[PDB]
Amino acid sequence: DSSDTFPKFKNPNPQTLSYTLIAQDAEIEVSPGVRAKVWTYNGTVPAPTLRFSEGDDVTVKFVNDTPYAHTIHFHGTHDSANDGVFPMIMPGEEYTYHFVAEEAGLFMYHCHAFPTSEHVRMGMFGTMIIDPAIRPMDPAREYFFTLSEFDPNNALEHFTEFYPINGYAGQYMDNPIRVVSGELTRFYVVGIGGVLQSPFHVHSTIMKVYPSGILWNEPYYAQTHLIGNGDTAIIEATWTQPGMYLFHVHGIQEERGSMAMIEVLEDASSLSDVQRPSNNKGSYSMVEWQEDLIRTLEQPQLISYENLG
Amino acid sequence: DSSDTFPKFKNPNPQTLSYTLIAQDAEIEVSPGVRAKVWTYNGTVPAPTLRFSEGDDVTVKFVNDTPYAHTIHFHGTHDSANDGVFPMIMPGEEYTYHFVAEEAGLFMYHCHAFPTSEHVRMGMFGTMIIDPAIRPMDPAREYFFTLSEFDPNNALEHFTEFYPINGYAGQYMDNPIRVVSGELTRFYVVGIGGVLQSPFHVHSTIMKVYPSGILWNEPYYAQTHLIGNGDTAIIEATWTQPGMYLFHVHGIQEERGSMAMIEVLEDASSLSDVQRPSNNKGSYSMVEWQEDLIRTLEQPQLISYENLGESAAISSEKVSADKVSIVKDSWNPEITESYDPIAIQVDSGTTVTWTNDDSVVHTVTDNENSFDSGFIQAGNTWSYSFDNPGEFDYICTLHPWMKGTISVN
Amino acid sequence: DSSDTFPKFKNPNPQTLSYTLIAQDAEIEVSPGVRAKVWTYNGTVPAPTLRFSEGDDVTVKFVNDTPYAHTIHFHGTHDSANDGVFPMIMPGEEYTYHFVAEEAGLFMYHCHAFPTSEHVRMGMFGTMIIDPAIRPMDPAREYFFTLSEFDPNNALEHFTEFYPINGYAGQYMDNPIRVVSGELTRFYVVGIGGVLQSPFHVHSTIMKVYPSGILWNEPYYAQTHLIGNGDTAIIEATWTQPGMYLFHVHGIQEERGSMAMIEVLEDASSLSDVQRPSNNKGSYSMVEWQEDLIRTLEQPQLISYENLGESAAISSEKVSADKVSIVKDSWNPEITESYDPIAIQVDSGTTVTWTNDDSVVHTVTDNENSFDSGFIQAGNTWSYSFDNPGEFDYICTLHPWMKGTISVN
Ligand SMILES: [Cu+2]
Ligand SMILES: [Cu+2]
Ligand SMILES: [Cu+2]
Ligand SMILES: [Cu+2]
Ligand SMILES: [Cu+2]
Ligand SMILES: [Cu+2]
Ligand SMILES: [Cu+2]
Ligand SMILES: [Cu+2]
Ligand SMILES: [Cu+2]
Ligand SMILES: [Cu+2]
Ligand SMILES: [Cu+2]
Ligand SMILES: [Cu+2]
Ligand SMILES: [Cu+2]
Ligand SMILES: [Cu+2]
Repeated sequence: DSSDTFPKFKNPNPQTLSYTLIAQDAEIEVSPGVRAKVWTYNGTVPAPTLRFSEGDDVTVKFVNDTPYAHTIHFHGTHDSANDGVFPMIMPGEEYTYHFVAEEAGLFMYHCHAFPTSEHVRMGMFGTMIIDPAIRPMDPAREYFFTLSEFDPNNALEHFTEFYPINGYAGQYMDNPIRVVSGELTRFYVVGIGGVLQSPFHVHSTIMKVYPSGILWNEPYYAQTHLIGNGDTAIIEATWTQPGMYLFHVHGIQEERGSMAMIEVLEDASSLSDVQRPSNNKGSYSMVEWQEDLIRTLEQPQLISYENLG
Repeated sequence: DSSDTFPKFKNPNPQTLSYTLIAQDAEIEVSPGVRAKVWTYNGTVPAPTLRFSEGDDVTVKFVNDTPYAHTIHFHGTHDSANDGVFPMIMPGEEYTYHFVAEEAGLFMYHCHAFPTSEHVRMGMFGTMIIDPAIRPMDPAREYFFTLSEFDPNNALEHFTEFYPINGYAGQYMDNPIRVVSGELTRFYVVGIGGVLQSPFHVHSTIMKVYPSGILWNEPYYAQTHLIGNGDTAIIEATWTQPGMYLFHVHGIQEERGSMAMIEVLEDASSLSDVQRPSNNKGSYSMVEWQEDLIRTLEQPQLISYENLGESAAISSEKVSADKVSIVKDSWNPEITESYDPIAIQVDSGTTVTWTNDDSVVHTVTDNENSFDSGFIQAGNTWSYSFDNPGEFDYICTLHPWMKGTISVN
Repeated sequence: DSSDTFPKFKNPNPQTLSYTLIAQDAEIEVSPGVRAKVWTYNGTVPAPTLRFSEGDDVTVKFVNDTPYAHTIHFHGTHDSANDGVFPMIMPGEEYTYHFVAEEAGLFMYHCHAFPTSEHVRMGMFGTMIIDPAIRPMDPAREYFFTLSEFDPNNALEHFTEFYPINGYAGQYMDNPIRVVSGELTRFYVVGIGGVLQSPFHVHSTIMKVYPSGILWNEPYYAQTHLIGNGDTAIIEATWTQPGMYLFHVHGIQEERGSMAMIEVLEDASSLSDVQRPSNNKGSYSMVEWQEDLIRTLEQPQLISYENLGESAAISSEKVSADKVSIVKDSWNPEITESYDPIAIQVDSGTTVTWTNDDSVVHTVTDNENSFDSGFIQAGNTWSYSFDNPGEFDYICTLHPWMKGTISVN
């Protein structure tokens, strides 16, 4: 019960929610002037951020529109039929993953077909935010970020050409992450590389971090937080002085597209039409702005197949 | 509470302090018989350890005495003007960083010029200890340790020839870290590589660790503690049996300079002339001994440059074009023409388009300072409409050798 | 009230244990169709899991039956004589480690000969479970897992062909780890690679983790827990739905042997004859099942040696010089001239200087104990004035095949 933990809590008002994710091969821009073949859910890398509340009855209809077998493996608690290792979902097929959201927190989903590292390297990963039932997280402006490894010439290169934040290298340099002076900000960060780990660092302020994205834990304070591959972190920070700052993975990643600008604004008024009310009651989601920008920059061109069997 | 945490506290007796740090090129010994070129603050790698108290008012005079652009980026809380990204400090120029120490803990500082891995790999990093104001840390013998990656032959090698502790590979094997039986010992450890992480391990005892060097946290007990690059850790331990022991990063680093010997003495008597009273009241700092040894072993040979900031005039013949390439490998000074065409002519009203054909960010910045691209990402373009006749000399603010001209008719 | 921890506690009924570990060379299968040369304790990789209680009196008789120098370094609290650095144990010699188990937790033991990375890559590592004396951990089905790096063609390769769990790559894909629906399960996980770190991930449930394997700590909840090399983690989990699941290191490791099937059973009845009553009272240990399977799959062919006595350096010629090189790559026994010149002649009163021209630490040590350099770091020198006529056979205590002679007249 420490004032900063969120214990497991049976949702008094659960909802039944549904998503449809389609495995789709595509050509996307991953960096200025660099087009690459990817394997995706719904045409972008990262895949759509899924978001619901602890206790909700979640259904994800997965459709395989590629010539290869695929699955979706969600992090979190569920049974074997919903764990995305068996069965393989064959071309043309549909499989309904179904589970009650058992734990709040920050999770990920990604393909688990052999070889899993290759499928993740090709783009088949996304974010799953499960908001707590006992009470909302503190009112905040919310962004999500995946930290990944991408090489357009050799998908399994040990040291990849790019280490993008949200798939497109360097996008938040030309389109800064906007925060408001004195306003709480919350970052949902997903570590989904395969070789190096990710020391996540934010300039000019101290992070409040929930280890592993699990809200049962007492948070701790960090200048840098190491996020292992396959792990997440929910991070809160406040910037009090307007101006431009940075955040990035701390290492060679930041020379290869793991770099973002933070613009601290004195007032929120330019964000009124961009933000959406959050599933955390009282918070402001910028996730939709982020996903619009990802699609705008990646300019996906699907590879549409005819057989599928 | 804790009883082991140090909450944020208003210092009733803050002091005002100042430092001068000079970006200086040098040749240093980094291993026995291995002399290498480095980029430093004040002539050693690591740079000087800065130490003061939470709530102190700190001013750092930064002077750039090299032909590269440089900054100082301090970890911890401060504002944008003092964050070491904006502006780049040009050769021969100076900058004043100023901040009130907002929180206690262990931090670091390092150059944030681009590419940042190159500047850190060449040596521009140091340690920043900020002592808690609510009460002093428990009385202890205190040492600091940077964990870095260094290669004398290729600065940016993924796997470096050396993984030194405090800059000089293996120095604490011949010069052990001395501790006293039964006396609390505190290590201030900074992780500042770019590729591998650092499992910090000490032999024969269990570590008490403040995660991320932040004293607000409850500490935890560890046999090994993973320090990410750009992270720190405050570590306390006691040895109770005299003899020799080791500590090291656990991995291939330990064969490449990341190993140190610990000498547990029966009492503190042989240390009374080498230790110094710590800024943590009641503690015993060995940092001065360490930094004296770093300088003795490195034997730095400072490099001094004449006419910093001066460069020849562009005399290339003007080309009628509205498209300019920022040339591949421009982040290497050996590329003598960094824009192509280096000198262009356009009519009034013409939009010119720069394409960054390098793999490093660059800018296009008027020094009469009528236009400024900001960061241009690798592969991206930046465009500007020139509606006023005259000649405009422009530079990259990240790489001072990089210059061009545009004549508008 | 922090009732999730196990405080340090003076065991009122300590037991006295004596173990015997023998350094033995072997060939083992490390993956289907792949045989490789390894260095072991007692013939398998990993070495035998040692398990006892906090406060127990532990003796480990160590016998080196190989032509390399070896030690056992134990993680946890002990004194210098039992730290496994000093002394090296020479071929055919023996050493008795002895310590009282000073704290509970999950530890590790491995060779600390030099270069340590090579001895750990070659297979000289094991697990050490020290159960708490204050109270047993919660009743659970118990497994242990080492996470290592192994390459059968180049032991020191940065990126290895395999990342096995418990030595044999992929063994738990065909031999699932069996757990029981609703029954607490406890994994004792040891990280013992040298290059990459290990994010340890279990499917379909959230783990409770004791960081660093230290039971004094409050545990925390994780979907993935990063285990640094040289670190451990005690992990607890409960699956509630029967069927097949997975765990693995999250990374490229998972396609190279670091993957395991989990079979959740409806009840424990089918495990009644393989499980054993655990040293944690009330728990069920599966460790014996695991180590039987490791040996069955590895099929070790051991190499015994009976005559490992030192003998003297073999040379065709003697040089009248007072400078000797410790040759590059002499830590590889294939390099047959380890010192150059191997055999030297000097007059009484001559000071001989050795230079370490290798990249690894070496020593110069008389077979009697007239003189000894200790560690000579790469690129450093060590000298000794021979004032009395005589004949001297010296070696490197780190690398027993390195031998030379000094004739003083
Ligand atoms: Cu797939
Ligand atoms: Cu920073
Ligand atoms: Cu995963
Ligand atoms: Cu930065
Ligand atoms: Cu610099
Ligand atoms: Cu150790
Ligand atoms: Cu930094
Ligand atoms: Cu060691
Ligand atoms: Cu530039
Ligand atoms: Cu060995
Ligand atoms: Cu998973
Ligand atoms: Cu170790
Ligand atoms: Cu998995
Ligand atoms: Cu040797």
